[PDB]
Amino acid sequence: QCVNLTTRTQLPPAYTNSFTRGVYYPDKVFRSTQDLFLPFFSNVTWFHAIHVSGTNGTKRFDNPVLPFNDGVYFASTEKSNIIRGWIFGTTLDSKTQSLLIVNNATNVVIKVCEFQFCNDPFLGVYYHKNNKSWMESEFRVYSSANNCTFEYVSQPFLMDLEGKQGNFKNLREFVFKNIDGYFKIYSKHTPINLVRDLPQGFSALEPLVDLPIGINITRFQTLLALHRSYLTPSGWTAGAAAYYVGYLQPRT
Amino acid sequence: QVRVVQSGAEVKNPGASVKVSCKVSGYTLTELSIHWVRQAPGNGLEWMGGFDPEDGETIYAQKFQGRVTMTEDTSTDTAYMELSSLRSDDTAVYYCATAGAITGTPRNFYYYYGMDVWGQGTTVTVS
Amino acid sequence: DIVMTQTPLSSPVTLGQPASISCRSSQSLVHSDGNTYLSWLQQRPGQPPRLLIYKISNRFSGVPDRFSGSGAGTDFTLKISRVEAEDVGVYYCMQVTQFPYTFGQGTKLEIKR
Ligand SMILES: *[C@@H]1O[C@H](CO)[C@@H](O[C@@H]2O[C@H](CO)[C@@H](O[C@@H]3O[C@H](CO)[C@@H](O)[C@H](O)[C@@H]3O)[C@H](O)[C@H]2NC(C)=O)[C@H](O)[C@H]1NC(C)=O
Ligand SMILES: *[C@@H]1O[C@H](CO)[C@@H](O[C@@H]2O[C@H](CO)[C@@H](O[C@@H]3O[C@H](CO)[C@@H](O)[C@H](O)[C@@H]3O)[C@H](O)[C@H]2NC(C)=O)[C@H](O)[C@H]1NC(C)=O
Ligand SMILES: *[C@@H]1O[C@H](CO)[C@@H](O[C@@H]2O[C@H](CO)[C@@H](O[C@@H]3O[C@H](CO)[C@@H](O)[C@H](O)[C@@H]3O)[C@H](O)[C@H]2NC(C)=O)[C@H](O)[C@H]1NC(C)=O
Ligand SMILES: *[C@@H]1O[C@H](CO)[C@@H](O[C@@H]2O[C@H](CO)[C@@H](O)[C@H](O)[C@H]2NC(C)=O)[C@H](O)[C@H]1NC(C)=O
Ligand SMILES: *[C@@H]1O[C@H](CO)[C@@H](O)[C@H](O)[C@H]1NC(C)=O
Ligand SMILES: *[C@@H]1O[C@H](CO)[C@@H](O)[C@H](O)[C@H]1NC(C)=O
Repeated sequence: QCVNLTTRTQLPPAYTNSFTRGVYYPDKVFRSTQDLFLPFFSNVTWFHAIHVSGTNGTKRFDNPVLPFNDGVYFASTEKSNIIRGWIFGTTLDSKTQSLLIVNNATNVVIKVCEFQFCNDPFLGVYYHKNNKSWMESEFRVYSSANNCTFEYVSQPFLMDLEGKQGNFKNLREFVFKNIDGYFKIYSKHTPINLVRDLPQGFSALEPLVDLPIGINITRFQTLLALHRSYLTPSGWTAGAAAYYVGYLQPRT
Repeated sequence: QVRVVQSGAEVKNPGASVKVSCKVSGYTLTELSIHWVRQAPGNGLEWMGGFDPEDGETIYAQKFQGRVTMTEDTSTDTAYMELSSLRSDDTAVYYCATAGAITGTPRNFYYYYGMDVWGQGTTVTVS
Repeated sequence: DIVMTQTPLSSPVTLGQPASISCRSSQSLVHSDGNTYLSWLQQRPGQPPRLLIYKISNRFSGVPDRFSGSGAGTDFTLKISRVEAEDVGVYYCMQVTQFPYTFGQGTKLEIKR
């Protein structure tokens, strides 16, 4: 059960400067020591996961397997919930361990088993006849898991699709490190309305979770919430998914 | 989109029930409602019953109350309908019927689509 | 109760000219949504019927173009700007709203000259 909706022609991934973004706290006593960080004025590769053109059909799919190189900086700017979670691992195959952050409506379930992925991850939604609400059961992403080693559950990382101010834009940020066999994640939710561009001003990201997965990480891919486009009379679709990806360096 | 296959050409003797299936390829059986219809030879069709998408139930026509049981099993995706007490003279063609809901996830309205795609049909053979 | 009957007994026609047919009921078909729901069917010999229309003012995809109907009132009609030989078969009109969902009476269509 897998589909090839991610076909496209080569697309030049744009770039933009990053103004003092992604700075986070290494200790536990001060807020508001060399480590990996994103240098000021660095280049961040801007993407378009789902894009339209010409007839304005959402034909331009993409979710390439970026290289997890010395950590990653991640961020999105939108007013929706299309981007759910991430896949991390060495080879994304049914022969070595891997990680899954499968965010869903009320919880975030971090899982690490021997997943057998397809050529692309989906995590879509559809409708269930017997009850009268949509369902998000998505065995599509990983097909099966032979032998597992870890599990987890907690309140979801991402804030709700709050939509409190329509004249604003939600700028979610993240930072992922696998330093010394410990998986570390930060976060920060920030209100912005001015422009799509990453804004001036410090953010001071803060810790979220730390788990002892003990895995090697080289390839990471992002997941989206593609809802079944029940044909009014293809297959799946969504609206305007985008994000940013910089890289860390041992610099300091 | 969707492909529906059925077979009911099993040659048997009068005095028992009959089972009819509808293999659904494409939309999962939990996504598309189903209905049923009968058309005797030299006679027009006739609506019997089907799923009520807004009521979550399957309601028969008054003519067929208590005569036939219709169920489905998403593990096999074969919508079953066992029509009881058939004989040779009652052999005829039986068809499937399917449809779903129209609006997207943040929907704006329900839909009574009725039926739009049909199976190949099959003569329920009794003799 | 809601019935569905078409005025003509049979509809023998000739190649190339337009055609029309009427369907009549005992009650209205407007839905509680405000929008009325109506459909039309076409059947070729030895084949299951195909839905040609699924609302008073639409037609189904895949079916030939120029297939149209009178999308208003309660005596809706099925009309085409042309007719062909392979279209030989029968036709029906169906309702949606009335959940008893009775099946109307069709009308034979034939090629004559
Ligand atoms: C992120 O990468 C992109 C793509 O390389 C950078 O594009 C910038 O492109 C400009 C021209 O469009 C380059 O300017 C160059 O200046 C030299 C003079 O030193 C001139 O001879 C060239 O003809 C050209 O105009 C510039 O090299 C390049 N910028 C960088 C930093 O490499 C984009 O600016 C990059 N952004 C960041 C934050 O690094
Ligand atoms: C989001 O992910 C959570 C993962 O925790 C899903 O909930 C979990 O999965 C099922 C929900 O039914 C629960 O397992 C068992 O379910 C049966 C009914 O099938 C019940 O009888 C058992 O007592 C048991 O609960 C599981 O406990 C539940 N766990 C949590 C933490 O919710 C959830 O379905 C996913 N989707 C949504 C919209 O939350
Ligand atoms: C994921 O699960 C699959 C389930 O088939 C594992 O297959 C494994 O195949 C190896 C082949 O050597 C098994 O080792 C052998 O086990 C048998 C007894 O089961 C023993 O008689 C042989 O001498 C040999 O030791 C392995 O047990 C079997 N399942 C297990 C427990 O892993 C596959 O290796 C699993 N991969 C993992 C653990 O991530
Ligand atoms: C983590 O996994 C990667 C797999 O991508 C390992 O990379 C291989 O490393 C070996 C030697 O360590 C080389 O011979 C291979 O050519 C490499 N291939 C690839 C695809 O990376 C990596 O070594 C592992 N460990 C670390 C610390 O990265
Ligand atoms: C398309 O999907 C099929 C499904 O099995 C897969 O085998 C194939 O690799 C995918 N890509 C292409 C280009 O066919
Ligand atoms: C339907 O909703 C009810 C509400 O109580 C719940 O108990 C049941 O598990 C649900 N079933 C499905 C298939 O979603």
